[PDB]
Parts: sequence; C-alpha cells; structure tokens
Amino acid sequence: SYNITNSNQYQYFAAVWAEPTPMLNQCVSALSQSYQTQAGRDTVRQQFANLLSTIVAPNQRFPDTGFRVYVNSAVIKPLYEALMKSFDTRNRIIETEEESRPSASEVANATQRVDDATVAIRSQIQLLLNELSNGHGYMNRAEFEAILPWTTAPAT
Amino acid sequence: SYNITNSNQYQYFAAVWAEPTPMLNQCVSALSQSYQTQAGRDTVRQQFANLLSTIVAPNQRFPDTGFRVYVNSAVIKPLYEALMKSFDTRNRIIETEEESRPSASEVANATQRVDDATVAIRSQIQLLLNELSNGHGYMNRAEFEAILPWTTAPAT
Amino acid sequence: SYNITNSNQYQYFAAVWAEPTPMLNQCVSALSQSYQTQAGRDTVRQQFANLLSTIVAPNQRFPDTGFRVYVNSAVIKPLYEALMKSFDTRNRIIETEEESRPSASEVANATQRVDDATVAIRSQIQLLLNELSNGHGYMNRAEFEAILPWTTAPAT
Amino acid sequence: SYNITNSNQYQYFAAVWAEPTPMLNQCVSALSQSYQTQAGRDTVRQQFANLLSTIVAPNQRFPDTGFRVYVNSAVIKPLYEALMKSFDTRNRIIETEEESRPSASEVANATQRVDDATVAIRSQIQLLLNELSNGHGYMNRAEFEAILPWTTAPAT
Amino acid sequence: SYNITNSNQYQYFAAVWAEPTPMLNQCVSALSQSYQTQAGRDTVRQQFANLLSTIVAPNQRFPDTGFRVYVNSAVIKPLYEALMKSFDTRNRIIETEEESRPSASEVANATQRVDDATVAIRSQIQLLLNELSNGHGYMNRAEFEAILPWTTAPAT
Amino acid sequence: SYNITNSNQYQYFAAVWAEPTPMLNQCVSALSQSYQTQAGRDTVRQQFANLLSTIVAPNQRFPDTGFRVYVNSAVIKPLYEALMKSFDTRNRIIETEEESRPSASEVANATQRVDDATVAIRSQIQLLLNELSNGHGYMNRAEFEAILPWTTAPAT
Amino acid sequence: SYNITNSNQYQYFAAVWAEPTPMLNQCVSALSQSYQTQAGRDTVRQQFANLLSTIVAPNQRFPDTGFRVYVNSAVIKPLYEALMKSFDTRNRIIETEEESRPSASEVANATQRVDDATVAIRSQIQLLLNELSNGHGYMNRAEFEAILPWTTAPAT
Amino acid sequence: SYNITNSNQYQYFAAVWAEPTPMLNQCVSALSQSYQTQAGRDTVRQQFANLLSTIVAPNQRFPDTGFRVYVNSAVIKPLYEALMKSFDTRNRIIETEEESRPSASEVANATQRVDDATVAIRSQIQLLLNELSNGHGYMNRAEFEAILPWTTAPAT
Amino acid sequence: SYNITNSNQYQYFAAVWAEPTPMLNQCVSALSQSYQTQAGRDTVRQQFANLLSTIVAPNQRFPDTGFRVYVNSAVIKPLYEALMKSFDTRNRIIETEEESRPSASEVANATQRVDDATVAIRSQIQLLLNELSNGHGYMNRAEFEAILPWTTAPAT
Amino acid sequence: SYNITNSNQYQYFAAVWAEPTPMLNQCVSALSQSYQTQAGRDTVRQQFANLLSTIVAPNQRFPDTGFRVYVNSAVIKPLYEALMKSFDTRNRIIETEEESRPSASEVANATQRVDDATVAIRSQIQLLLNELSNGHGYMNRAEFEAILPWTTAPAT
Repeated sequence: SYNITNSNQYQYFAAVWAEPTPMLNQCVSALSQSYQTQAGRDTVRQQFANLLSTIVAPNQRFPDTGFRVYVNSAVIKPLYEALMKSFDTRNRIIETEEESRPSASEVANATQRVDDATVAIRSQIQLLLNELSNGHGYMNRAEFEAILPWTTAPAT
Repeated sequence: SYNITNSNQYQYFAAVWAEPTPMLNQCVSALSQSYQTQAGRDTVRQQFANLLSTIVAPNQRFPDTGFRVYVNSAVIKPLYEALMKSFDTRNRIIETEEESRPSASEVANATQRVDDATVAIRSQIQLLLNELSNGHGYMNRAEFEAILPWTTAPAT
Repeated sequence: SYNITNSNQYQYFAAVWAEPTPMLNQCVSALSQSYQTQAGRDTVRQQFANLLSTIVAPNQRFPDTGFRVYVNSAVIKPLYEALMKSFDTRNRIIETEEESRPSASEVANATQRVDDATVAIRSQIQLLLNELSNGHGYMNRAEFEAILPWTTAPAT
Repeated sequence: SYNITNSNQYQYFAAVWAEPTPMLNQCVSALSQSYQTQAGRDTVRQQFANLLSTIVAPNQRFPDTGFRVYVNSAVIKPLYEALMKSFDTRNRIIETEEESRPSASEVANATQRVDDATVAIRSQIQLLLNELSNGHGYMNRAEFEAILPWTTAPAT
Repeated sequence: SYNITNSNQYQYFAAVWAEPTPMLNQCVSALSQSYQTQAGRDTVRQQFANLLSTIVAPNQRFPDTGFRVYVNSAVIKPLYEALMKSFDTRNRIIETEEESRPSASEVANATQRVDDATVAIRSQIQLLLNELSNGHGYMNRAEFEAILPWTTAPAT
Repeated sequence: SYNITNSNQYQYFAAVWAEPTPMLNQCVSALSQSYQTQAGRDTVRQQFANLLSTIVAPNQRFPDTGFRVYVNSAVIKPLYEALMKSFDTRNRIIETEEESRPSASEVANATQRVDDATVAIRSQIQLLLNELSNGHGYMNRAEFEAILPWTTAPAT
Repeated sequence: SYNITNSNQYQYFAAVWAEPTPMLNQCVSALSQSYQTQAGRDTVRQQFANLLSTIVAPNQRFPDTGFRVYVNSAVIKPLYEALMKSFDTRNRIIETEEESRPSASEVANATQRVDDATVAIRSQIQLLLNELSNGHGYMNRAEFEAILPWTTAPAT
Repeated sequence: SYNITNSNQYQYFAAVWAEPTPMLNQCVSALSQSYQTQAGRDTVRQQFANLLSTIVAPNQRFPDTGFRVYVNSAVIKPLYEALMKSFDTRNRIIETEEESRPSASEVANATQRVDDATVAIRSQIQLLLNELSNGHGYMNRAEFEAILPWTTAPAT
Repeated sequence: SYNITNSNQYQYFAAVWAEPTPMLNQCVSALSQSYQTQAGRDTVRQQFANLLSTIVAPNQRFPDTGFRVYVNSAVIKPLYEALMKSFDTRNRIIETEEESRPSASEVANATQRVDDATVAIRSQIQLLLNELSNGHGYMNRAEFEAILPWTTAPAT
Repeated sequence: SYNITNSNQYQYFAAVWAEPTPMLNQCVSALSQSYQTQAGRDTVRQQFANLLSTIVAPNQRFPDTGFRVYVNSAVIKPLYEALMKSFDTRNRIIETEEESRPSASEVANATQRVDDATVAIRSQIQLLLNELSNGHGYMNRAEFEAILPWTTAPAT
C-alpha cells in the first residue's frame, strides 16, 4: 500500500488541495460584491479555507479517478495568500457616539486606505482567474510524484 | 451495513443537512419582513435551526431516493452563519418610564447601528438565494463520499 | 408521467412562479400609494408572497394550456427582492408621550432616511414594470426545459 | 373568435387602457388644485386607477366602433407613473400637541421638500397634457396588432 | 457517451456560459440607469451571476440545437470582470446625524471618486456591447473542441 | 418558413428595433425640457427602452409591409448610448437639514458638473436628429440580409 | 390615392410642420419678456411644441389650398433647436432658508451663467425671425416632392 | 432603367449633392454673425450637413428637370471642409467659479487663438462665395457622366 | 464550394471590410464637430469599429452582386489608424474642487497639446476622404484574388 | 505517436501559440481606445494572455487541419512584449484629499510621462498589425519542424 517516511515528500499533504470546480466557483462568489464591507471579504477568506483541506495520505495513493488542485503552487499560493490578504483589514475607525465625528474628515487618518485595499483584492481576483485555471497550479497522480514508497497491505 | 469508525469522516453528520425545498422556503419567510423587530429576526434563526438536523448515520447509507442540503458547505456555512448572525442584535436601549427619554437622541449612543444591521441581513439574504440553490452547497449519495466502510448486518 | 430525481433540475419548483396577470396587477396596487406608511408597503410585500407559490411538480409536466411567470429570473428576482426590500423599514422612532418630542428634530437621528426609502421603492417599481412584462422573466413549457425525465404512470 | 396563447402578446391586456375623454378630463381635475393637501393628490392617483382597467380580451377582438388609450405607452407610462408618483408623499411631520412645535423651523428637517414636490406634479401635469392627447400613447384595432390568432366560436 | 478525464479540458465547464439573448439584454438593463445608487449597480452584477451558470457536462456533449456564450473569453472575461468591477464601490461616507455634516465638503475625502466610477461602468458597458455580440466570446459545439473523449452509455 | 441557426446572424434580433415615427418623436419629448431635473432625463431614457424591443424572429421573416429602425447601427447605437448616457447622473448632493448648507458653495465639490452634463445631452440630441432620420441606422427586409435560412412550415 | 412605402420619403411627416402665421407669432410671444424667469422660457418651448405637429399623411397628398412650414429645414431646425435650447436652464440654486445665503456671492458658483443664457435666446430669436420667414424653411405641395407614389382609392 | 455596378462610378452618390439656391443661402446665414460664439459656428456646420444629402441613385438617372451642386468638387470640397473646419473649436477655457480667474490673462494659454480662428472662417467664407457659385463645383446630367449602365425596368 | 487552407490567404478576412456608402458617411459624421470633447471623438472611433466587420468566409466566395471596402489597404489602413488615433487622448486634467485651479495656467502642463490634437484628426479626415473613395483601398471579387481553392459542396 | 525528449525542441510549446483570427482581433480591441485609463490598457495585456496558451504537445503532432500563430517569433515576440509593455504604467500620483493638489503642476513630477506612454502603445500597435499578419511570426506543421521523434501508440 502507500508507505511514506521521507519528510521531503510532505510538502503536498495538508492545506494544499481542492478541485477545479470548488475553487474557481468560490472566487466568483467573492469578486461579485462591494468592498466597503467586512461580512463579505472576511467570510470570503473563510470560504477558501473550507476547501484548503487535504487528500493524499501516506497509504492510499492519488487515484486515477480524480484531479485535484494543489492550492500551494506556482501562481496560486503566492498570489492567493497575497490576494486573500488584500482584504486583511484597513484603518477602520468609526469615531462616533450616534453621530459620526462632525469634523472627522478635516484632518483625519484615512481615505485612500480603504479605496486602495479594494484595488488589491479586485484586480488580483482576476489575474488569479486565468492563472489558477490553466495549468499553473493543477495536479493529479500524473503530476504528483518524485520517489514515493508503497509497502503496507498489498493491492496491485 | 454501514460501519463507520474513522473520525475524519464525521464532518458531515449532525447539524449539516436539510433539503432544497425546506431551506429555500425558510429564507423567503425571513426576507419578506421589517428589520425594526425582534420577533421576526430572532425566531427566523430559530426556524433554520429546526432544519439543521442530521441524516447520514453510521449504519444506513445515504439513499438514492433522496437529495439533501449540506448546510455547512462552500457558500452556505460561511454566509449562512454570517447571515443568520447579521441579526445578532443591536444597541437596543429604550430609555423610558412611559415616555421615551425626552432628549434621548440629542447626544445618544445609536442610530445607524440599527439601520446598518438591516443592510446586513437584507442583501446577504439574496446573494445566499442564488448561491445556496445552484450547486454551491448541495449533496447526496452521489457527492457524499471519500473512503467509507460498510460492515454490520448484510443487505447488498 | 414526470419522474424527476436530478437535483440540478430543482431551481424552478417552489417560490418561483405566478402569471402575467396576477403579478403586474399586484405591482400597480403597490405603486399607487404614499410612502409614509407601514400598512401599505408591509402588506404589499405580503401580497406578492401569496403569488410566489409553485406550479411544476415532479410528475405532471408544464401544460401547453398555460404560461406562468418565473419570479426568480433575469431582472425580476434581483430587482424584485431589491424592490420589495426597498420598503424594508426605516429609523422609525416616534419619541413621544402624547406630544412628539418637543425639540425632536433639532439634533436628531433621521429625515432623508424616510425620504430616501421612498425613492427606492418608487422608481424601482417602474423599471420593474417594463422589464418584468416584456420577456425578461417569463416562461412556460416552451422555455422550461433542460434534460427532464418522464416515467411513472403512462399517458402520452 | 379570438384565441390567444402566445404570451409575448399579453403586454396590452390588463391595466393598460382607457379613452381620450375619461383620461384627459381626470388630469384637469387634478391640476386645478393646491399642493399642500393629501386629500387631493392622494385621491387623484386613485382616480386614474379606476380608469386603468382592461379592454381587449382573448376572444372578442378590438372593435371598429371604438378607440381606447393604451395607458402604458410612449410618453404616458414613463411620465404618468413619474407624474402620479410626484405626489408620492413628503417629509410630513406636524410635531405638535395642540400648538405646533414652538421653535419647529429653527433647525428643522424640511421646507423645500414640500415646495419641490409641488413643482413635480405641476409642470409634469402639463407636458403630459400635450403628449398624452396627440398620438403618443393612443391606440385602437388599427394600431393594436402583431400576429394574433382567432379560432373559437365562428363569426366572420 | 461523453467521458471526460483530462483536466486541461475543464476550463470551459462551470461559470463560463449563457446565450446571446440573456446576456445582451441584461447589459441594457444595467446601462439605462443612474450611477449615484447601490440598488442598481450592485443588483446588476448579481443579475449577470444568475446567467453565469454551466452547460457542457462530462457526458452529454454540446448540442447542434444550441449556441451559448462562453462568458470567460477574448473580450468578455477581461472587460466583463473589469466592467462589473467598475461599480465595485466608492468612498461612501454619509457623515450625518440627520443633517449631513455641515462643513462636510470643505476639506473632505471624496468627489471625483464617485464621478470617475460612473465613467468606468458607463463607457465600458458600450465597448462591451459591440465586442460581446460580434464573435469575440461566442461558442457552440462548432467552436467547443480540442481532443475530447466519448465513452459511457452508447448513442451515436 | 424562417429557420435560423447560425449565431453570426443574431446581432439584429432583440433590443435593436423600432420605427421612424416612434423613435424620432420620443427624442423631441426629451430635448424640449430643463436639465436641472431627474424626472425628465431619467424617465426619458426609460422611454427609449420601451421602444428598444424586437421584431425579426427566427421563423416569420421581415415583411414588405414594414420598415423598422435598427437602434444599434451606424450613428444611432454609439451616439444613442453616448446620448442617453449624457444624463447618467451628476455629483448631486443637497447637503441640508431644511436649509441648504450655509457656506455650501465656498469651497465645494461641484458646479460645472451639472452645467456640463446639460451640454452633453443637449447638442447630441440634435446631431442625432439629422443622422438618425436620414439613412444612418434605418433598415427593413430590403437591408436586413446576409445568408439566411427558411425551412419550417411551407408558405411561399 | 397617396400610397407611400419607401422610408427615404419619411423625413417630412411627424414633428416637422406648421404655418407662417402660427410659428412667427409664437416667436414674438417669447422674445417680448424677461430672462430671469422659468415660467416664460420653459412654457415658451412648450408652446412651439403644440405647433410641431404633422400634416402630410401617406394617403391624402399636400393640398394646393395650403402652405405649411417645415420646422426641420435649412435654418429653422438647427437654429430653432439651438434657440429653444438656449433657455435649457442655468445653475439655479437659491441657497436659502428664508434669507438667501448671507455671503452667497462672495465665492459663489454662478453669475454670467444666467446673464449669458439670456444673450443666447435673445439675439437668436431675431436672426431666426428674418431667416424663418423669408424662404429658408418654408414648403408646400410645390416644394414637397421627390418620387412619391399614389395608389389607393381613386380620385384624380 | 439605371443599373450601376462598377464601383469607380460611386464617388458621386451620397454626401455630395445639393442645389445652387440651398447652398449659397446657407453660407450667407453663417458669414453674417460674430465669431466669439459656439451656437452660431457649430450649428452652422450642422446646417450645411442637412443639405449634404444624395440624389443620383443606381436606377433613376439624373433628370433634365434639374441642376444640383456636387459638394465634393474642385474648390468646394477642399475649401468647404477647410472652411467648415475653421470653426473647429479653440482653446476655450473659462477658468472661473463665478468670477473669471482674477489674474487669468497675466501668463495665460490663449488669445490670438480665438482671434485667428475668426480670420479663418471669415475670409474663406468669401473666396468660397465666388468659386462655389460660378462653375467650380456645379453639375447635372450634362456633366454627370463617364460610362454608365442602364438596364432594369424599361422606359426610354 | 470555397475551401481555404493556406494561411498566406488570410490577411483579408476579419476586421478588413465594409462598403463605400457606410464608411464615407461615418467619416462625415465625425469631421463635422468640435474637438474639445470626448463624447464625439471617442464614440467616433467606436462607430468605425461597428463597420470593421468581415465578409469573405472560407466557403462562400465574394459575390458579383457586391463591392466592399478593404479597410486595411493602401492609404486607408495606415492613415485610418493614424487618423482614428489622432484623437487618442490628450493631457486632460481638470484640477478643480468646484472652481478650476485658480492659478492653473500660470506654470501649467498643457495647452497646444489639445490644440495640436485637433489639427491631427481634422486635416487627416480630409486627405482620407479623397484617397479612401477613389480606388486606394477598394476591392471586390474582381480585385480579391491570388490562388484560392474551391472544394466543398458543389455549385458551379 | 509523438515522443519528444530532446530539450532543444521545447522552445515552441507553452506560451507561444494562438491563431490569426484571435490575435489580430484582440489588437484592434486595444488600439481603439483612450490612453488616460488603466482599465483599458491593463485589461488589454490580460486579454492577450488568455490566448498565449499552448498547442503542440509531446504526443499528438501539429495537425494539417490547422494553422496557429507562434507568439514568440520574428517581430511578434520582441515588439509584442515591447508593445504590451508600453502600457507598463506611468508616474501616476493623484495627490488630493477631494480636491487635486491646488498648486500640483507648478513644480511637479510628471506630464510628458503619460503623454509619451501613449505614443509607445499607439504606433507600435500599428507596425505590429502589418508585421504580425503577413508571415513574420506565423507557423503550422509545415513550418514547425527540425528533427522530431514519433514513437508511442501507433497511428500512421
């Protein structure tokens, strides 16, 4: 069966998989909304997490009856953490009592901070789209390989 | 029969199921009302709970004669807790004796709090509608799978 | 007879139908009134609900002797929830004992809130009118199709 | 006889007809009054409704012995809903106990709201007059056509 | 029947289809309105989403009795995400209590932000019109091809 | 009968037709009014929409007993979207409580914005007039052609 | 009788006629008043509209017992739309509560806007006078011609 | 009848005709005014356009009962586009708020630009006068010829 | 039928055709306007695009019943891209808040930029006129040739 | 079948192909717009990327039923990266708070930077046009060769 030991072959186990369908659809769910909210962007990242699960264990090899998405590869990982990060936060401070601080934006501490955050998530959501989908990132038993052991309960 | 043991295959048992009909109809019941009330929004969340039951046990597999809704998936779970949460509460304080505090809204503690809560539940009730229904979230014996055991009282 | 199973073909069953006559007439009943009331706008949405019923079941197909209105399509669904929602509420607070709070509107918590709500329901009631009626939204056995099964009690 | 089925030919049935005489006369009844009232403007719109009936059914075609007014055409529909809407409401708030709020208009919530509403209904009542009457809107068996079926009980 | 496995042939499945009629009509619904609103632009993008469904599955090939629109092609995808994005948001901040911040626009945080957003959605709505329609983007069994497998339940 | 399939012959179906009479008359209705209003310009565009219907279906060819106006041609389409767009909006902000912001136009956010919008709709309303009418845009069975199929229920 | 079909012969039907008497007299009614008003200039344009009717139909040719004025010719059309347009509007803003904004014209948004509008309508009202009357614009069965058909119910 | 095919004989069809009377009179209407305006010069060019129509079709030859003016010949075309162009525009910039920029013409961006434009339209309006009228430009069935076909419905 | 394969014979397919009538008329529509605008020049180029379609496919040869205009030839292509490009843009920067930057043109960044752009589009619009029309650019089955194959479904 | 190993024969696999139709049409979409924008130029490059895919794999040779465009050849590659690069960016800095920096262009950091960028993309868009199309760049099984192996699953 599959019997892994060498640690160098463990950079593709947990928090590095999904499927073309699940991932791409999640991204559209995000992009199609306003960036003046927390519910949306915050929950969005939390959506992607639910799919950032695992698949290849140390005993049952990757099946031919499947093709998952290595969420920590070429363009996905760097631009997906960079992307999901774009909506990190912002200098949110609603200085009020009931009425927003009267002369709040006279000599304030933010404006283009919120505006510029939006640009981040926005356009990166797109470049991701094309890269993500194509081949930059994808993998299956075909591309999942190196020098892997197989020796537990027989089945070949 | 079905005979489950591996815990990794238990993230889809209790408080994660329903059916297209029950769920979608509940959402309309909510959306079609005012957000200046507690009866409505509070009881609403309590409505969704009655449907957040369980279906797949450890012995009788998912039937072909059915298609339920995994209430803890892709878009539903993150935006449904975020949604149901939108009507968490608000800074409700009816400072009165019989007559609401005379000069209550002069230098008060709330206004857009109540207003902004409404926006939350409202628009998220919609984005949910389309996502929820489509395929983002749904499942049945067809999509309910991984590596599951079946060995109790024979019937195949 | 009709014998449906595939869930992907269930996004057009409950809370998604009506008829050109019923729907359009309901909209006029709404639009022709004042927006400084609750009886009207609130009951209005509740009117549309009574027509948001169902028609196509899993066994008796859509008849040639009919043409219903898919209330969850193109322009209707997004602008009808957005519309019906326009009269969500407002920051209604009649701070009084018998006499409205003397200096209530000196440094208050609302005005253009009520005013701006009216604009919402109002003009959207119209854009709806033209869109709704035309073809954006309508359907019948002619447009109600995909890949649907028919196999119960014979009648062809 | 007339035997209609195609839905595309149903955008001219209910709530879209009247006659040159009834409609124009109703408009004068409105225009000739003060806009500081509710009885007038409110009941006015309700007057136009009584005439917003139906005429062409699915079996007895439009007669040669008549010429009705399609209340949902060219200029009428857009400017008639816009018109009838002008007297939607206003920020009406008579803050009093018996005596209107003493210092009510010091730092208040309205003035040109009421004033500006009047301008709306007023001048639009006129532009309507000329447009409405001419040809922009009118119709009869001559202009009521497309590709309509006639096949029930014989009479030709 | 159709029996797909190669992942490289999965960049045209979900969230990449529609039809000439549905798509173009949705765009007009958008363009014909004011850009000083949220109901409109926000719900607009949500309209396009309802049509961003799927069509070609892994078993029933693209029919000759149809011609859909690949919403992720040549000009559509880049300028449609860029377009739908134009109405991302803006620096919306209605600093008020009832009365908009007195000296709000003296030394404020926005103006041409809202104005410039409008230009974005506006003109891009047009360039899209011509490109979208022509051939830049469209596809059917004629143009939907590469090296695709067909081997399940026989029917040829 | 008419039996169309080739998609390249679908850029002249929905939202691309009208008649010389309806269209030109609508334009005059617009031009003859003030540009310091929303009722007028907004409803205007909504007027043109009611005429932006369809005529040539896939089975009943264009008649000799008619001459419609292709609203998406030569000069009409580019300058009609550009025109109808001129009255997109403006930086409308009536900062007031009852009394317009005292020192509102000292160091404000708009003036020639409103003024310059008017110039847009205005003069383009004219250049349109001559172009629109002449031949730039018009069509009928005479000019509506390419390589179109005709094969359903016989009638020649 | 008259039996027109060719569309090229339809640029002189609706909204393009009147008579020397009606038109010239209307212009004097306008010119003889102040340009610091809305009643006058606004209603003026609306006056000219009432005369911008139609005369030559597709069956009863232009009579010898008449001479009308083609309101869309040589100098009339370009300078009449340009003229009627001169009184488009202006940057009208009466910033007041009861008392016009104290320091309103210190650093304001308009002055020569109103002044310069007056010059527009004024002098163009004159150049029109001479041009309009002479021959630049006028027509009758004598000048109304091209290649027109006559074939319905006989009368020659 | 006339039956043209050779394209070399199509440089005298659309946008190349008028009549001695219409054209010359239009030019005087222009020349007799101030060049410190937009209404005049702009509408002027738009006047000439209304006459820049067509006359010789591919089937009804040029009549003996007429003499039109080829607006794209010898001196007219080059000096008429050059002329009509003279009033292209200018560096118009009224830098003001209500009061023209105080020290606007100290170190400004224009003066002789406006002045020199006037000279252009002015004197070219004259040289045109003599050239235009004489013979440089004029034509009729006498001068309209080359090697043209005539073969449709007989009439000779 | 026509059966093309050799790629060298593909430099005259898409985005390289039109007709003498459509093209020349579009150019006049452009030239007759001011160059201090964006609506005009921008939409102009977008007008020419609508005509930059295709005609000669790989199976139905160029007809004798037609003569189109190869928009990518001799003088058209180089001077038409150069022309359409003349109105690329300019250093447009309206530095203002409501009042254009007081001392904006003292030590500014542009003037003859806008002025010089106008000269570009202007005069090139003319040289184009003569070249375009004559023979420099035109083509039909007569001039559309090289060594082209014809072998699909028989018809000769 | 095709069985490649030698790496020297891998400089024509990924990110080096397309087709005459797709590529040339994309270029026109770009060129026909203003260069004072980011949406356009930025998304443009992202458009070309979607077509910069791959075609020749290591097992299924280049077909006779096709002719693609090697996007990394003679003139395309050097001038296409140079071209697409022209719209790299610019010294974009909108120093403002709501009102662009008053004395921003007195002693600033840019002007001809933006202007000169436009020239880059512009004219190179053209030289590309002719080169790209002709033969400089194109290829197919005819020109795609060197010394390539073919030895997997038999089919000759």
